[PDB]
Amino acid sequence: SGIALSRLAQERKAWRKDHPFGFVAVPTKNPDGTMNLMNWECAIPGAAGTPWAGGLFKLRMLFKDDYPSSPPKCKFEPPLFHPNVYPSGTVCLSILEEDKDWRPAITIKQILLGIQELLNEPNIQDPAQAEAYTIYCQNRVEYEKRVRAQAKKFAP
Repeated sequence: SGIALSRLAQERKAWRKDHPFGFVAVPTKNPDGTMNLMNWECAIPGAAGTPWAGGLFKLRMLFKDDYPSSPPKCKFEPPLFHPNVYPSGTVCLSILEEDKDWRPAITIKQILLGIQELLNEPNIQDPAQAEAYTIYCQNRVEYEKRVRAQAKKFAP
């Protein structure tokens, strides 16, 4: 898709020029070694001073041919303990749904910062996994203990 590819080239240029410290967002490669702009390997650092601190959380960003009409699918690899991350790793967030708050102008930087924000502030109305949601509701102290253990596990 020329439209998707043009926008993705724009995103890549902007990202490389200026991006938040500790974040990574890089296109992958096709079997023939050429660049695949439709599938990016990204990483989000845990925010300092939070239970996520010290962790580096890898996630894939997958674009459909009709991007930026549609949002990318964003999927933590491996899946994370968080109330709004499905067991598959897929992130549940309103800016990531075409029929909710996605807007075509939203940038890769804005997506990754939005997901970082989500990490430290779950949305309890729409849980995506039972376990992290249940613990977050029942015992915030235990919830944070689990988050800290996960951040240590994913220290770079």
